[PDB]
Amino acid sequence: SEVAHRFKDLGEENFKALVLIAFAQYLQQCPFEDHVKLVNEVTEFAKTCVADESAENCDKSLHTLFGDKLCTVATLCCAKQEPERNECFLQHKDDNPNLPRLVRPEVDVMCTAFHDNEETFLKKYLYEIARRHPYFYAPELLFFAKRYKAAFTECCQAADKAACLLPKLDELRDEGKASSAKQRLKCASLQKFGERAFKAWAVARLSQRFPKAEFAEVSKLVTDLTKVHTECCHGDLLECADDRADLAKYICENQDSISSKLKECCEKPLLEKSHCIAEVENDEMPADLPSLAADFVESKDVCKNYAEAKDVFLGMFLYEYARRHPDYSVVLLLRLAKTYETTLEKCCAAADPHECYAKVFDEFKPLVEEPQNLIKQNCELFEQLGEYKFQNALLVRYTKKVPQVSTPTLVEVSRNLGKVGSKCCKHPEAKRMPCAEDYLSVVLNQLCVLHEKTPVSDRVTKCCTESLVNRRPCFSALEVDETYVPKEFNAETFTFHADICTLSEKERQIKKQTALVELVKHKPKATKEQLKAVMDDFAAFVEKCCTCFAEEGKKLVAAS
Ligand SMILES: CN(C)c1cccc2c(S(=O)(=O)N[C@@H](CC(N)=O)C(=O)O)cccc12
Ligand SMILES: CN(C)c1cccc2c(S(=O)(=O)N[C@@H](CC(N)=O)C(=O)O)cccc12
Repeated sequence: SEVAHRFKDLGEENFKALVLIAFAQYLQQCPFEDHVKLVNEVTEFAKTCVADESAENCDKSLHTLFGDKLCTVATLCCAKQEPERNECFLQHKDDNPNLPRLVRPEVDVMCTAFHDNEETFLKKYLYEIARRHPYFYAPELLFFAKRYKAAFTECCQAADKAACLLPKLDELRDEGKASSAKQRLKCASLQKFGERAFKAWAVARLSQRFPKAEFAEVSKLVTDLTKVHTECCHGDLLECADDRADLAKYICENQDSISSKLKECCEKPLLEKSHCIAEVENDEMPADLPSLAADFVESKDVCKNYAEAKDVFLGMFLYEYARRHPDYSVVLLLRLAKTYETTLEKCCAAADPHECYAKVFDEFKPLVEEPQNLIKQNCELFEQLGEYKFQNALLVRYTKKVPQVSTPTLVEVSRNLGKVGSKCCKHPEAKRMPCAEDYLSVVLNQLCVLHEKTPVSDRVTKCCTESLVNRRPCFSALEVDETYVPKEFNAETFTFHADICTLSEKERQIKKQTALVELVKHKPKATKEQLKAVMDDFAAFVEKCCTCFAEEGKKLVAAS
């Protein structure tokens, strides 16, 4: 009995939480009550299987049981069976659920509702998040919940609760988005490009993290990490949590053979331990490391070793180059790896292989400099413009690259792209590239998945599917869509006045930024000067007006 199996391993508290998340991720539009009803009904069944491990259906698989339970309400896929039935659900998860934005009541209410029923208060939290982030790494969602519970347990019992709660809540809201985004990239990678692509990502990443680890150790880590993520992303949340639990147990036992930063991590509670390992900083780089050119360029057995086991061999190259380059982004390491593999592939067939692949590190020169130069440039501009203006610049730049993309998606992505400047430009040259390049992959993957829903730009499709590690370069190369035909003006498409006033400060920029997009979709060929000009005026119509809706706005459309 697979269910009984897992119920024991995870206990009841987690089992309940994990199944609530799975449901809230498969049927994101269903009310809280229904999921609650199904979790309990499901939980009871689990309890009876613990006893008689042969009580009617305790033999069935998790999918079967979860499927049948959801179909008792999903009729608000179910026509299919076991394999097809599950895949169906997976293809219908929605990255952009049009749910009502969540609004936070007065601190007073939250505290009362928390104190009264704590288990309910926390379940609805997990519920709200899971439905909005159908791919959130389940195991980490429990860490946020515990961290969420601590916020209230401490603040609701203090002088100025609000001053205590709000900040801590903000911090969580953000980090949750970051976490959700990182996770979305791992799943996309697994689902769209295959496990080979995720493994490569892992080797490079863990190699940078655990420089001291021997190649076969990392490989061991990579293989399990892959299973964990493969399972969470496919919805096998219980087995994900389990395997994720083992992996942490393992990593802590074998500490010394891995990294010397895993100390602080391995002496705390499961959840906290897991989160700690996953985010552990890189380990100090080994003292005496032979130059790479030794076994990978100069040696004359390259093609032989490549022929025998291209996988392991290339795998080794990645590990070696990565372990000593924590100043490189994972994506740059995968590009280099791809360039090396391509070189051997051709060189090895040639007459004198050695002569052909002897200058491979000169092929790397351009690949390493491109990111550095791009980053150096963009942080300069950033420091000169500030976050807001910098976001505006990217808004214009991106709308010109892919005009078809919907305004809400352009606004969301450009704003996130701007945040990369705030998060990374502060770090020193040394840590900029991992920060920047890896962050840009997460944000451009957001654009790619939101776009995969309703595709309107072949230039976006091509950059998103041609290659995973080259997405950023593909997008950066785009300039302005020359075949794009401008759009006509639509009165209501630039609509507002006073209702925008009650709106927060940020809610206002997101209003001027939305207009800016619309404007460029109208005047593609316009210039940085013009827009920057017509922009200022936009503020005016906000202060003046704040019926001027129609009046002050008429003097706006005219001048526009
Ligand atoms: C604790 N065990 C089980 C782990 C779980 C999830 C990710 C882990 C990672 S990781 O490198 O994938 N860490 C991820 C973050 C994450 N939460 O997945 C990253 O830096 O992109 C390394 C080592 C252990 C991990
Ligand atoms: C760290 N920060 C400042 C950035 C460095 C390099 C590229 C960045 C990009 S990007 O990948 O879109 N790169 C830009 C390059 C340019 N401005 O000419 C683009 O394609 O429009 C977006 C946001 C921040 C970036």
